[PDB]
Parts: sequence; C-alpha cells; structure tokens
Amino acid sequence: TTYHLQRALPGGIILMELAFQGCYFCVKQFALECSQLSMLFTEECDKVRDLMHVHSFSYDFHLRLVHQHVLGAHLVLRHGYHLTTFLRHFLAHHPDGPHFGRNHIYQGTLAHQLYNYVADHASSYHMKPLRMHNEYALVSAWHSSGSDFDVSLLVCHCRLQFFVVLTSFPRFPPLAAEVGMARARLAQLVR
Amino acid sequence: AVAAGPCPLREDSFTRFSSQSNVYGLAGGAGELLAATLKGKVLGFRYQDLRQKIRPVAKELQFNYIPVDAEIVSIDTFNKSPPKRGLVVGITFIKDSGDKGSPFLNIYCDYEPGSEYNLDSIAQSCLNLELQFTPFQLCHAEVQVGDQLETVFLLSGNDPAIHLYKENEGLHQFEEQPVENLFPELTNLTSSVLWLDVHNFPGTSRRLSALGCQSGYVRVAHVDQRSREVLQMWSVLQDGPISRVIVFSLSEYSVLVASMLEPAVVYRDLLNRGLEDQLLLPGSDQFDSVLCSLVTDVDLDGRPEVLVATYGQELLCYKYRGPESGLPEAQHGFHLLWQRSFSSPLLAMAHVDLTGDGLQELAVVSLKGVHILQHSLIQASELVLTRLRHQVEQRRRRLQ
Amino acid sequence: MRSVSYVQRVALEFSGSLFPHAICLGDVDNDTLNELVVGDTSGKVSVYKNDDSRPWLTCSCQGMLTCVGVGDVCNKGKNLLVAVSAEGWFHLFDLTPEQRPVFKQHIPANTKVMLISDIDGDGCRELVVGYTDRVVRAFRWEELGQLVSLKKWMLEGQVDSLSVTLGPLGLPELMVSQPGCAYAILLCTWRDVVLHQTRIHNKNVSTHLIGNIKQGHGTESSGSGLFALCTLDGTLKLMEEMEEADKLLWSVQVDHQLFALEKLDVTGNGHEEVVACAWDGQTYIIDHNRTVVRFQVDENIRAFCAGLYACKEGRNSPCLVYVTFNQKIYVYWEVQLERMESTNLVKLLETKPEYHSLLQELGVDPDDLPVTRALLHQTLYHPD
Repeated sequence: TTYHLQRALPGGIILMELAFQGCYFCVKQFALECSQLSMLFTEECDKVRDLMHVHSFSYDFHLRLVHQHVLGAHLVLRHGYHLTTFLRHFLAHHPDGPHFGRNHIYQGTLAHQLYNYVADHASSYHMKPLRMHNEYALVSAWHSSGSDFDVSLLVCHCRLQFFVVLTSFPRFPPLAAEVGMARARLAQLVR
Repeated sequence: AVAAGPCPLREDSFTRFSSQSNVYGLAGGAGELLAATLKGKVLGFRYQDLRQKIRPVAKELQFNYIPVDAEIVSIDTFNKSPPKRGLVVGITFIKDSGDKGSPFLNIYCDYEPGSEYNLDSIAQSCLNLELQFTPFQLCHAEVQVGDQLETVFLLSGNDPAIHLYKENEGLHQFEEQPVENLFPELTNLTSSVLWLDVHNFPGTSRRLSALGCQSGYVRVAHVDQRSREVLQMWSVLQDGPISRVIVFSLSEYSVLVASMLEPAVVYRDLLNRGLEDQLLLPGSDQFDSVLCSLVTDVDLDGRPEVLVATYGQELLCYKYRGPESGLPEAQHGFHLLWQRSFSSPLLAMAHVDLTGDGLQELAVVSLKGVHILQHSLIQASELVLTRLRHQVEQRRRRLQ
Repeated sequence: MRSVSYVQRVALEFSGSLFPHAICLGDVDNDTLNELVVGDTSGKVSVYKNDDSRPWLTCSCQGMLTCVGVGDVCNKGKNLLVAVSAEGWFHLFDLTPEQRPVFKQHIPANTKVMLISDIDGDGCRELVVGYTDRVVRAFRWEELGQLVSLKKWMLEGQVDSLSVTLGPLGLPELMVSQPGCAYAILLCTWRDVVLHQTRIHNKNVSTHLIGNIKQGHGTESSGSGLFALCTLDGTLKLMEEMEEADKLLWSVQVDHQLFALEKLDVTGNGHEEVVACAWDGQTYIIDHNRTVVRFQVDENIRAFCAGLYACKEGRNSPCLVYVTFNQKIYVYWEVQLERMESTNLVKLLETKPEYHSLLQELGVDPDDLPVTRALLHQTLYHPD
C-alpha cells in the first residue's frame, strides 16, 4: 500500500513517498527545482527535512497503543502476546528517549504463591488478571493531570518489575510525580 | 583509411558561444582574431603575457550601425597597402524589413592619424551601402595599378555576379566599380560563387584565380596584370556545391578542390597539364560533409600538408608522398597522416601565431565556440634542440 | 583559468534512481583492472566492464541500496564487493572466477556513507559507517566469519563524508565533515570527538571532504597529509594537517552548487588534483597551486565520480563519470593534460640551460626577443 504526497513551492515541487520494506516503514523525499531561488529551495528542503520526526512518531504510536491495550479489550493485540517482552524490546531499542514525543516511560523493580493468591483476588486490589504456559501480570490504569495524561502501571513477577507509562502528533517532574506514588501503592497493598 | 600516427596537437583554451556562426564567420585582424556570431555578437581573441605564463583574452567588440534585429552574414578584414597604413573591416548583414531581408554592407576604417589600428576607434567609423542582392562571401585582393599596389573588396552576389568595391582617395570612401576592368576572368557567371581565391605570383605580374559555385562549376584562370588579359582558362563541373578551393605549390602549381558530396581532390601542374592530373585524398568523405580546409605546414618539415574539417566533427590531415622518396608502387600521392575528433560540427579554421613564440597555433571555430590548439610543447622543444645542435656541429665541422 | 573541451566518451544505459553515494569504481573481479559499480534503489547492482553499453553483470540484493564499495574487508587479501542497504542489511559478493550474495548480516539502519580502511593501524582493515542522524559506527571482521562492533561516536552537525588521513605523526586519523565548513576527528580509543572550524556565511551549508591526497611518485602508502573541503555555496579549501594547527593551502570561491569531491592525477606527474562538480555540470580541476581548469557538461548531474577505469585496450586510465537524467552515464577517458598552466615555447625553452649555452655558442644574445623569434621560425619551418 504505497502512498504519495506533494507540496508545491515557488522554487519547485517536493514529493514524498511512504511505503513498507520488510519490517520497516520507509519515507523518501524527492525534489524538482523547476541562484537565489535555488538557495531558497534548498533552505526550504532542509526545513522540510528536519520535521519528518519519524522517530518520535513511532515512539508515541507504540506508547499510545500500549495504553490503548492496557484495558485488554482493544482488538489491536490478540491472544498470545507477552507484553512484558515487547516492552523490554522497545525499551532496549529506544533507551535514550526522543526529544519530540508526547508520551513518557519509566521502569523499576520491587512470594509466588502470594502472587498467585493476589491474582486470584486481583479485582479486590483494583488490578488486572491479564495473562500473556500462560503467565499473568497485573496492571492498573488511571487518568491524571499536571502542569491531562493517562498513567498505566504494569507489574510482572519474575522479584517483580513495574513499568510506568504516561500517555498524553509530535511537536520529568510529571513522570516523577507518578513514580513517587507508584511503589508506595505496591508497598501499601502488598499486605 | 588508417592514420599513420597520433595527433601532435594539444588543446589550450575554449571560449563558448551563445549562438552559432557560419563559414564566413572567422576573420583575421591586426596578432588578434575576430569571430562574428550570427546574432550581431563580435568577439576579439588574443593572449596576454604574464611574467612566466600567458592568459587567453576574449573580449567583445561593438560596431556602430548594426540594428539589434539585424543578422550578420559575412565579415572580412585586411591591412592597407604598404604605401598606405591602416586596418579595414567589412561586415555584410541583413535587416529584417517586416518580412523581407534588406541587405547592407558596412566598411570601417579610421582615417584619423595615430588611430588607424585602434580596433575600438575603428569600431565606429562606418559607411553604409545598400545591395539589391543577398551577399555570399566577402574577400579582398591586391592589384597592381601604375607602379603601385591597391587592395580592393570582392563580394559575390545573389545574382550570379561579383561586385568590386574600391577606395577613392579623393573623398576617402569606398565605391562600387565595374568588375571587368581589373578582373576579366570573373565575368559571365551562371551560379552563386560560394568561394573564391586569388593567388598572386611573387616577384612578377601574373596570378591564378580560382572559383567554385553552387552547381559544382569550377573555373581556374591564369591571368596577366600588366595587360589585363586572360592568358589561359580551364574549367570543370563536379557534383555538389564547391565548399572550398585553394591554390598552392606542392614543391609548378596545383589546386585543391573540396566539394560536399565527393572526396576532396587536388589537380596538379596547372600551367603544364591543366585539369587532368587529379589525385583524390583517400577516405576523406566517410565523415559527412567537408566544410572547411587549409593548406599549411602542420608538420614542421618545411613542406605543406592538407587539413580537412568535416560536419561529422573530424579534422583529417593528409601528407603528400613525394616521388623523390621513390616508391612508385604506392606512387607519389596523399595518405592520411593523423586525425582528431571534436564535439560539434567544424566551421572554420586559421593558422596564426597567437602566443607569440614563433610557433603557429590552429584556431578552430565550431558550432559551440572557438578552440585554440597548439603543437605539443614537449615534442616541439625536443625537436628544436636536435636541429640547433646539428647546426652548431655542422658549423664546427665546416669551419675548423 | 583556462577551459577545455573533452571529447571522447562512452555512454552506458541505466534505468533507475540512486543516491549520490551509490556509485564507485574499482576491481571487483581481481584482475588489476577497474570496473564500474552502480547501486540502484530498486535492489539491483549493475557492474559495467570495458565499454559495453550493457551491464557486464547484475547482482540482486533485497531492500533499497544506499552504499556500495569494493575492498578487502575480510582481510583475506582478495577484494570483494560490499553493499549496504537502507534498512540495515549488509551483503557481500565475490566475482573472481543473479549473483546471490555469499554473506548477509543485519546492522543498524539509516545508513548514509561508508568507508573501508585500516584506521587504528593494526594492519587489518576496519569498516566505518556514517548514519543519517549524526551517528558513526566502526566494525571489524572477525572469523568464527562475522562483523563485530567497535566504538561509536555521536555528533551534532550532519555527517556527509568520511575519510582517513595520515596524521601529524605517521598515524591514520578518522575525519568527518561537519556543516558550516567544519570537521571533526574521531579517536579510535581501543573527549572522543574533536571538532575543528575553518569566513563562513551560513551555519547549515552541507559540506563534503576528501583526505589522503598524494604528493609525489611512489609515496602513496608512504604518506599523506593534505585534505580538502567543499561547501554547497561554492567554496573549496585545500589544507594540510601538520602538528600544531591545520595550515590552509588555498581557498577558492565559485558561484555554483558543489556537491561532490574527488581526486585524480590527470597531468601524470605523481601529484593528485582536486576535482569538484556542481549540480548543473560545471566541473573544476585544481592542482596544488591554485591553477584551475574548467569543463562544462551541458546537462544536469545526478551523481559524479572520478578515478582509474579500464575502457580500451585493457589499460587503466583516468576517467570522469557523470550520471545524467536521460538514463545515461557518460565516461570520459581521455582527460589527460600535458600541463595545467599555459606557456608558449620561449618560456619553456628558457628553463633549460642547454638552450642558453647552445645559443651563446652561436654568438646570438638571447635577450633580443625578435631575433630569437626569427631564429626559431627559421629552425621550425625552414629546416634547410
């Protein structure tokens, strides 16, 4: 499903092609210059170049999809998908974090029979029984604000690992506010 | 059909043209060079010395009474006779009167003393003459009148005629005069003379005139000057327009004829054999149409060779095997010496010393511009030294 | 200065689109003769040999190609053809006696430029790849074979050209172009980025750079020290590294959009000349003395290259390669020049002392220019 787009300008046209290459999304920018006009066209081409932001876009897309499937009812992800492994892969691929995305992530760490018993009574602790051998991990989602975001907290026992994601097009103390109360809730409900 | 060696010519510079020229575009001047473009542009080429190098210079020249819509057809220039002094330029162009061409001829010559050679001053001193015919080629010739020499302009016309323009020392301007008075051999034409050559005889008072027309008719005339009579006259009829005719001595005189649909040829021993001894230059028609030609020593051997430039962008050079070499099997004749290629059709050439070293450069005007070609300095330097050391050794041996 | 008009050329057919870095010339079949390698976006790489108008042979990859190269990356002493696609693949081919690759491996994607050279000085060739987001990565081939990573550098300004240049003290150095007519030095420690600035109007001009320009005969692997930079607004600079600070040899300001930089020996005297080409086809050749030679190709240029090529009679000769928009590639293979400046004959004979002695014996004073002119005319055109 190849897609094309255009944008005309006094110096000429600028054409964009978006397509798929194996496991990759590919964007190509052409140019057609139909000296000062050429210099202006080059400057405009550079300006268009700096705003693809194809990296922050994928970051926000993935982080929004994870919060859209935190409920577990979204058809985006079907059965048999270990969300913990996918989250680990994503964190590994983007450890630095883009400077233009809207969403944020954070990870941390904080018996097995107790975990199974809690999973049996997950609705008592306002957790989720979602299961990925079908391993299950708890998760809690809530809307918050600060200066509007959706904060999701996913805990999987492996000693447990918890990921906090903050979901808000591309254009922290808000993250630290939820990070502070993340482990506090676990400590208070681990009784 | 195979070159007997490589070309000893290296290209020095190349000046680009906005628009093209024609076979009459190139002209002398001065060691300067004048090249005229069809759309009025006229350029002057020369070289400027700089301590230990030289730098080409290609400036533009502006001439007075040429309308911006005019189209230049032909150009020529010469120097005044030795008793006089000055440089004369002549340009024939065509105004576009609505839908009909209006031909015109302009003659530039500065009469103010001390400025007869200043090209810039000469550029605005022009006359203006109407034609009543479409001009073809402007050339000049030197004639003997009384005990003095004069130079006159010759112009071939759309009517099958040649018109002579001669200066009048009275009012200092050029006037048309009847042609039959001085050139009885240039009368009774029936086609448009594309090229005309007048070869004088040094030290005497005779000459050979040669001309070729569109129909292919070629006329040569051995003519006296004191009695103004035609000693002898020969003619022949080839096929296709005659793009060039030249008169030269192989060592006896001979004529080179360059047509367009046939190989170039040379008729040998005119004064003794007329037009029967015909030698054809081999393979000189496999490169489209021959547009220009030149006869000079491109070999530094003391004897002439023949250069042929084609529309197929080729620069063949032919050398004459003298019978003194004594190979009657492949008897005395012409064989291909070397051959060079270009990128655009070749239109004109000249053999003139531009750099100022005594070596002569070859200027080639093609469709895209002017190329200057020089002899390979390495070859030309190692060749001078051997001759000089031979000279000094011979002097020592013969002097003791 | 003087302009020239090269004539002899060969036209090759090529249907496809390509990046300005997907073309190279070198020996892929290991026969001491150069061949032409072009990588199309489609996923096919065409190799041209001799002067056929058709590709000598084609090798098909997967994905869209971004970089091509010929080199002894495997350190086996045999040259191989190595192609880097846009999505992070890495294909190898051996063509010394279609053409499926002999080795594949995934690497980081967004590749822009590529280089094969021994940078550290261990006698083994390393591979350097510069990416589209100011990230440079070094790799080495290790037999089990497989590429293994090395130090990785991060920069601010965009990366356009990689080079290896002999440093102040007999050691290779990795140099990268940085916008605004600047560059950076990467230290192969096994600050890691030493920026250098070279005046200047903008700070976003795309810059290109070439290094390791020869300076004599038989001193190719024996040294280096010169490098050159070109800016899109028409500025060329040739400068030498040395120890204290980089001495600038010369600078030239032209009015075209320079987008390529190569080196080529056209005069045949051992020294190499800087060759630059603009988008509209104007080409400049400058030696180490600011003597310029221009050459205009009346077309529009997609990609450019220069180097030794084997076109006729099985000989390697200097060649200029242009890619046109009319699905054609022009190879000019008669670009040799007898000299670079212009001199006539008198100044050339004046250098030699034999000519002075041999004329002093003749009793003619060589200071009378017309007399010597007459003598030379007599010697050249009337030798008897």
